[PDB]
Amino acid sequence: MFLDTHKQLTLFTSEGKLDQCDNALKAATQGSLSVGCVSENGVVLASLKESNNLVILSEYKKIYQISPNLGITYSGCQPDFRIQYNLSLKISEEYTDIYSTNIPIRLFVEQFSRQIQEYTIKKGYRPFGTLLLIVGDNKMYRVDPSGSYTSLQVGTIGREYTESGRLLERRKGMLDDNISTCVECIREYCGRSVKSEDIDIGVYRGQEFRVYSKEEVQEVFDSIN
Amino acid sequence: AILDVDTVYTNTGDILQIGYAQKAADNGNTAICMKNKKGLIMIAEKPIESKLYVSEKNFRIKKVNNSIFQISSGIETDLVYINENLKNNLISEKHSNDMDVSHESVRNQIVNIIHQFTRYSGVRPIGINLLTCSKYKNEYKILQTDCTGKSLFFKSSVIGKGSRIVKTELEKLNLENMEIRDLVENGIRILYKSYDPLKDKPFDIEIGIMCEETNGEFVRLEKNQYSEIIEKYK
Amino acid sequence: DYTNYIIFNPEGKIKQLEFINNTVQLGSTVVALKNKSFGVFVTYNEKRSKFALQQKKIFPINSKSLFSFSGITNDGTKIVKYLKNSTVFENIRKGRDIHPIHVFDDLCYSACIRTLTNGNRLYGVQGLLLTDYQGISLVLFDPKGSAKEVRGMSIGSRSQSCRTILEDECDKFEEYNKEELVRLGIKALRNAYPETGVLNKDNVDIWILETNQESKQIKSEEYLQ
Amino acid sequence: ALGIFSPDGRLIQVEYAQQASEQGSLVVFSSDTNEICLSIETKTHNKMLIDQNKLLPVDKDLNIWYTFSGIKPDSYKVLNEARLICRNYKIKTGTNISFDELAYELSLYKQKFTLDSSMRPFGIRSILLQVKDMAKIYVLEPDGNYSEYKCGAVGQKSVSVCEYLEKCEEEDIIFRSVSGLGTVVQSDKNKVMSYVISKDEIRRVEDETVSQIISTVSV
Amino acid sequence: SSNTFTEEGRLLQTEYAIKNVSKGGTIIGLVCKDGVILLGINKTELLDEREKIYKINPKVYVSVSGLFGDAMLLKKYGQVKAQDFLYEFDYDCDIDRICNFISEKKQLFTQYNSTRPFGFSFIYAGMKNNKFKLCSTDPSGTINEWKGVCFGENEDAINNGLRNDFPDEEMDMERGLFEIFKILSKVTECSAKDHKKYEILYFKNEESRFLEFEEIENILLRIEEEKN
Amino acid sequence: TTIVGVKYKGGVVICADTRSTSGPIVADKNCSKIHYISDNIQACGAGTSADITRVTRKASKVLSIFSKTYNRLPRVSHCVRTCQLHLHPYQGHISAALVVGGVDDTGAHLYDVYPHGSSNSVSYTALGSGSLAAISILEAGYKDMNREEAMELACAAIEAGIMNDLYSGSNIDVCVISQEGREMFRNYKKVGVRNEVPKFQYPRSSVKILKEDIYKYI
Amino acid sequence: SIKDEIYNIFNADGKILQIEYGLEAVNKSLPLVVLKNKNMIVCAAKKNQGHLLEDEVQTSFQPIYPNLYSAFTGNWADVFYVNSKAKDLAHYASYKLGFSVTPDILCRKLADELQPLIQSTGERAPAFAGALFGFDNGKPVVYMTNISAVCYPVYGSMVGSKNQNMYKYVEKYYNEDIEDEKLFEVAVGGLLESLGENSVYQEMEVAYLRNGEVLKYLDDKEIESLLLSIADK
Amino acid sequence: SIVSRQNANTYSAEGRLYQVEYAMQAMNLGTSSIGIKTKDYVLLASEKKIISKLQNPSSVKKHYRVYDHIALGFSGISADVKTIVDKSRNFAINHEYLYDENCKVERLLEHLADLSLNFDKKEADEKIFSRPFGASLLIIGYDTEPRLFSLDPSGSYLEYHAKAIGSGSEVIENMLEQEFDPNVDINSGLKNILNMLSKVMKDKINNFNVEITAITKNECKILTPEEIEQFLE
Amino acid sequence: TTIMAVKYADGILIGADCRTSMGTYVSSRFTDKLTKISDNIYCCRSGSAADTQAITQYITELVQRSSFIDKEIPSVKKAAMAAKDIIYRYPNMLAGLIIAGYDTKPRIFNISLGGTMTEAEWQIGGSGSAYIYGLCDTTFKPNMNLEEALEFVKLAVTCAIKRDNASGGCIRMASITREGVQRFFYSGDKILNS
Repeated sequence: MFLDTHKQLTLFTSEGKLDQCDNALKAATQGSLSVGCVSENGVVLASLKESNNLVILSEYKKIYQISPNLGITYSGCQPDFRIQYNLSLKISEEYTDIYSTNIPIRLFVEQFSRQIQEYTIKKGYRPFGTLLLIVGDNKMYRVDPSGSYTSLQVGTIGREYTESGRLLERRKGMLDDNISTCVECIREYCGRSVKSEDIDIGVYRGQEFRVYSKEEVQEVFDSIN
Repeated sequence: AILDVDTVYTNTGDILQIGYAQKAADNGNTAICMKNKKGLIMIAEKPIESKLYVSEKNFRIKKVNNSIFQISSGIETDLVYINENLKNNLISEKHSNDMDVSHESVRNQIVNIIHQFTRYSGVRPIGINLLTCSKYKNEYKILQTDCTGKSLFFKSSVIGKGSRIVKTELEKLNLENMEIRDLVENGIRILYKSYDPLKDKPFDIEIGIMCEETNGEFVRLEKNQYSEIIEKYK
Repeated sequence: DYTNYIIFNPEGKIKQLEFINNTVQLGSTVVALKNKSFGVFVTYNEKRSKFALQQKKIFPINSKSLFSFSGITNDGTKIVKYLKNSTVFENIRKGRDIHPIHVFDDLCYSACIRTLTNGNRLYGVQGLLLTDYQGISLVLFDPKGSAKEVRGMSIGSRSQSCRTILEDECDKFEEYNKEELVRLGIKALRNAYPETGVLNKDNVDIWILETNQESKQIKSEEYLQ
Repeated sequence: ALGIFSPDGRLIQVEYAQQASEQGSLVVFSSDTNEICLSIETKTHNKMLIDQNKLLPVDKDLNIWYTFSGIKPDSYKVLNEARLICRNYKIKTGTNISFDELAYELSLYKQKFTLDSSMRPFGIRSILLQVKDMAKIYVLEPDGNYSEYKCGAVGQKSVSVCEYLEKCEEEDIIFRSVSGLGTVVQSDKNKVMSYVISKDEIRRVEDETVSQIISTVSV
Repeated sequence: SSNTFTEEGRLLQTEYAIKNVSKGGTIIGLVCKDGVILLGINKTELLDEREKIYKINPKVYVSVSGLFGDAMLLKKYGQVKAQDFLYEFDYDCDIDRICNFISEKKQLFTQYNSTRPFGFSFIYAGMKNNKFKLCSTDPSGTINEWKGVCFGENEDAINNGLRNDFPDEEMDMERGLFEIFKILSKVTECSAKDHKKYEILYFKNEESRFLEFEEIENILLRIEEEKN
Repeated sequence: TTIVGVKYKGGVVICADTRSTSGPIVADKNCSKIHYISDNIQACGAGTSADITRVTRKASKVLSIFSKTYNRLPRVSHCVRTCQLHLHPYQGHISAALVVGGVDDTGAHLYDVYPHGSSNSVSYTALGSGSLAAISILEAGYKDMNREEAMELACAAIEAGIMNDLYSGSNIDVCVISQEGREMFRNYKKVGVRNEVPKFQYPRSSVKILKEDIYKYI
Repeated sequence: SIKDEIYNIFNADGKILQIEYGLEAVNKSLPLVVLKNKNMIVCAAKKNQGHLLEDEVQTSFQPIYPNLYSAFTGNWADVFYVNSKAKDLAHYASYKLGFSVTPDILCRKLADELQPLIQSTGERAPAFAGALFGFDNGKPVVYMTNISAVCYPVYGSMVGSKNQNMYKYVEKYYNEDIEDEKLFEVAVGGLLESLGENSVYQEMEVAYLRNGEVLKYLDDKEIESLLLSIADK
Repeated sequence: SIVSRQNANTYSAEGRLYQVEYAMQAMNLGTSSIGIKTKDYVLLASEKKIISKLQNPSSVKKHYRVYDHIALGFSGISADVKTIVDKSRNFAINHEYLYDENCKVERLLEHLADLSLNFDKKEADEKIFSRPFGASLLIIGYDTEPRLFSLDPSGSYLEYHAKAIGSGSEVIENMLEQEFDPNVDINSGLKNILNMLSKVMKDKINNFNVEITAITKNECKILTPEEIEQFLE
Repeated sequence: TTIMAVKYADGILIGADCRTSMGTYVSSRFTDKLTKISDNIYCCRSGSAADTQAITQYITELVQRSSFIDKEIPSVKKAAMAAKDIIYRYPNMLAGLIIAGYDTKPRIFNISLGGTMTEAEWQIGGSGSAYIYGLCDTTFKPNMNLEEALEFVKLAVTCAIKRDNASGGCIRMASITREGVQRFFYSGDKILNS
């Protein structure tokens, strides 16, 4: 029979697992590595950019800003992240309309995760194939295709996530040095020598989140070398 | 397992259902359209399935508007939907601008209406080759559309089963400075050259011309105009 | 795989559109003969049981217009109502009679929609419209969404024998008189129904339409008994 | 297949819902002109589990009571619609809904989920019960069928209980109901409750008598 | 599969959803003389925020086991419905109303063919008629009242312990938690070995509070010493 | 009010008076009439105070989503178009008139937006009750200017409206958006100086308390 | 198995098989190259079938909106469909934006409209690949998008048959500060790495874009000279 | 959903719709009933489906009053028949509303036949179900003549002088072709119909397992058990 | 307002004043009334300021849309028709437009308040047009050169400015030809001093 648009593509298996949600998690796990490191002075967020296809690395961005205090990065398929980013911008702007303040990390993550989970119950729809790291308000949240979120101190998404996560535990420290520490940590998980073009860095300091410019990332690497 | 259950890609990238639709379309009755500076004509086979049908009053050529008419081969009832929607869109477009619909706008409408059948799931590919002849700014163009929606403009084109034989004869043909009656003569001759009596039934000819002698209005020739040519080439 | 729903089989044909041809052959025979001046409907009606009343297969759409069909009777009744409504609309809102072929334009569009998409049901009825419009015109409507003018036609069970009997004499319809056309229709029925006694004064109803004159049912006594 | 016929002319999902409505705790009842006795059995394997009351009122002034067998969560929705039907009917019409009208509308609600795709039959045998002018009990099938019962049983192994009730034509409906329930349940495994519905009043029977009468059946 | 019956007369999708719950973190509940204990076992140290036990309204708390996304979705739904009830009648609803909201939505999702059941279970702590109550809701939407119940990993073992190892004696929630830890340790040593993954709520209708792991260790030393 | 806008070679100057009024009664002093829309765009409005904030907030949202999504600082034309598409459907019932100014990749732009949804690119602007008093100064003193001369012409324009318009007064807020970024001068001037009135104190015995209930935050 | 083959869902490998199959369909289409330097954008592609009865000039580069072009390959019908959809989106977004939409905005809009066809079942995802390009406030910008609904800012895109060989050549030789004629040579050489360096000029078309003017096509003799220069060195 | 609607509307290679073929099997899986038409009266007798004797005989009624002078008997799935009855009552009352008269029975049959095969239509009042109704109906009434109509799940209907539906339909028809004569009085007609019914009833015929409706020019009578007692002997 | 459009030997010449007013107050005296629809089509707006702007914003994208669907230069006829539908479909929108351009030949289309569309060789509009109907009637000459037509527009709009209070300021002019659009400027210094 032709495609049943009303079909429920996410269901429990006889083992109690959601068949399609695990496949979406697998799809997200294959994405480019991205990490975050919490510190007593702030939070760092870094990700790697693929240089293939003649992509303009200076213009292509992997870490995105949702609000002045929130940042986000992903591992998985880009289109799903772009749709989720539109959704997150809508969420934050709605909160700012109502309350006039920057959306707190936890409320944002909750409202965002519920709408992510919407697709694990939506007929004829598959879950987003992306893992998300959200950095803000001196905290970090990893959000998975299931719509389940967890606050983290050191987190990794994409390839080499478990072993990198263990390495991040060995590579924590003061925020000012934590940037270089975590850049060293993730230098162990890149297929080629990393230039400053190949990495995005976003750091939450004080009351705002800002993504380093390509020139700043050179400064961080000058400390590395 | 072949994934032809629906309009979806196979592992090699091919959409099998569109291939089946093209198989259906390529087995229809032939229609030949030839375009020239002096006018445009279209010939259409009308096989005599039974003598009970009044072939002289059953028309294969369907008009979209006063300046656009089209003919199809294959499952020709799909042309009913295609023509109805094209007419609804293009009459409104013409009269909302008080000017003729251009060839490119007609092509846009054709492609966009034919593609949705090759694009959705609970839908069946259009399964016809379609020739759409139109006049715009005192120019004539023939638009041959496939089952995929791919439609290109041609100087002369043919659809239907006998297309393979007719196309070579057209390639042998020079259209510049041919009179419209020369086009009628050549079209009938080429149509009969692809008859292949042992496989196809005898057919009547439907001819529609669009030339200066009729100020570009579509005119369906009556049999007495080309009975002599049919007698010559029977 | 390809039998159940609307899709091309690998050979390039839709099996459901062939099945509707078997569907339209279920009903009892209707035999139609047309001459420029007048036309004839001849029908065979068999009581479904000893205690069942005849179903009156022929329906008059308007004075000087007759319709009849074979197949699913619900679709036939729908078409009868459609033709009556179209007659009213054309007489009032357009100041003219229904065009024998173009009166079926909306119905053909609907049938084409049904043949192009699943979910919608294909019409399982084949109709004959005999109407006076610049003379007597006879039209055959097919469930695939096409209405074509004919010199004479037979629809219903065992209609091919009637069709061939009519076709062997089609070129002479323009010369036959009304009695001759009725005789040829009864001959076609006889060829389809050579079993004696089955065709009788009760089972056959003959309808006569003459140009510029009302349509009338005439007794079958003079032609079968 | 859902909301459609099978090749042999069977509404497969409707009969599956019937079966699911049979796999439920057994309910037994019997009625006379002025009273109904309603008895329910429950599984006591869990001491920490608090057994819910299965006899719920549909409308307290009309004295209509509701009971069910089968999928418990569906019973919540069906009872909610019974109460809503009573209340909406009083709003729209200004007069109390009659028992038969309530049964008809609840049966229509039941049938609604069997006429459509994308939705699943309730699969509960629901019992409507009233004592205002006379005893009246309606048993509503998951497919929308409904008819009055003088006495009967529904749920797990209820066919045998109905077969026994056919013979157990005793005048005391308490005797009839409790004995019919006793044909199946085990006193050690099943805790049993019994209620007598009277004119605009309700009360449950003593455990001692019900247990004593139950002990004499299926010995 | 989807939400449809079978020859056996059972909704296999709902059964699989219920099976999913037993893989979640352990959550326990117990009604006592002076309150209700709500206990949950996380998979990691989680002092940052409560994750197994939540609040619906001033007098209803819920424990969570199973699919976290669905659990938080319906937790937010229940909170919104409790606030809607307060908006309507200008007072907070009891445990029964929250149970009804969540059970109605769960049943809707196990009855709609084009959707899947919610793979989580709740335990509701609350009061009614001036007496403490402890409800539960399965993925099917059934509402069960309990004196004590457990869900998640070791659900069957802890439930059996409550069935036949928990004293029938009415006790204040201090001894209630002590006995819960007793039976939990008897079932598995990991319960008495570690305590930083525990969330424990002392639900009192007006003055509910959460226990610090120092208090949990104060219970731990008592249980360690009572057997010596 | 006298919200004013002046366009100079490399930026815009948007000035306003810090006063709000409801009838003959002054409602709010030191009111900030310059609303944030973007780092390179500011809007100052006159009319229904709630409509100015919400219309300028809608533009701020749409321009913030645009810049965040496309990593591209918004154009003033985008802000005006968003406001026009919002104000026009309401037929002016949402009574908001704005002076939107900013600097884009195309240079400095200053627009006048009216309640019915019309817009007008302009070189200098005045709006509110004091517009006529302000526009008189702008007419006489406007020319091709730098930011320094544009600053004083706009402030002189506001000063004229404050002094001559009944419903304008208090301070002057100034905000300059140049190619180098926006810079603000809240209460840039205090032309409406008040007198140094002493304090007045009642005896605490002058008020009697009937009953008292004390509640504690927890 | 057939469950994952047909529906737009993740298989056990973590990929949507239908998108991969559409990508294969695109890869089987004609080769096309769009490549830009600091001052101009160069696009070259294989000309479509040379029918003798043809009465049209068939180019793979289509103007979508003022100062905004597209160069797509794949199924002809799908390429046409996405071109018309891009024109629709361009006119709507130009209405909403108060200014003529630029290539980046249109690529983002088009990909965000294509994504639902990737996440949901019922509509087939168009099999196309190529770059929406143009001049944004004086700077040449090229954005690549395809059936998978991705959108990247790229120096250029090499799509169609043997796109990997074209990429290997172009990346090896291409640079941003490359000169205009060297850009022509690099783009056409990347194309020839798919077509074959011995292909005659009649087999492919070349066009270039400059800030203040419309897209321009190289003449037949110009392409002859360009191919002779490329074969020379 | 499109797939379910297609499953409803799929035709068989032999002709008739598959769903109609299955509904025609379901239509006679019920208790038997006979309808007799005479130029003075129309009768309709049916044996009650008393599953258990605890189910009171009164509440298992099988004849529904469609209007002032229309009664409806049925066989097959009884759940569908209450919906059919409700829509028939709505049609009759609407006809009186428009025309202030009792509708012809043939007009009600036409309305129901039109509504039968409208599974796809999205408005409830313009269809019966999403599938054929699994019941066969004998609709009797008086419209200046006693009328007996049979409506099948296929949507077809026929006016009959006599018909039997249910599991005993074929036997009762083979008996009707010998025993039935319309020149007979109403009381003797009731005797004959009850005699024919008793042949197929599972248990002995009595006035409590039988329901009889007799519609005449004077009254639309439903016979009480104390009246059926007169004819059982 | 005083908007003017004259078709001359080799293109279109449109003239307009600069004054925009509310009541006795001139809200702005540099308003541009020659609204560009495309590089070859210009619209002279008259009527409600907000409504005419709304239409010309929509006509701008509609004429570009069809231009690229058709693959030819934008059609001033299509822009005028697109304006007529909006002005007709929405009576609440008080709008009257002169749409003049050059696609293949110069064309002037006048859309009145109710959507009445007429093609004209010369057209005037606005409040100040009432005072130059006699001047334009007597002074218009078919097939003027650019200088002759520029004088004609200059004379007509000047005499409307001197009489209509809602019309004032310098005369903006724009000549659309096949070669492009060239803007002109007749300063009010000359007009007022005379």
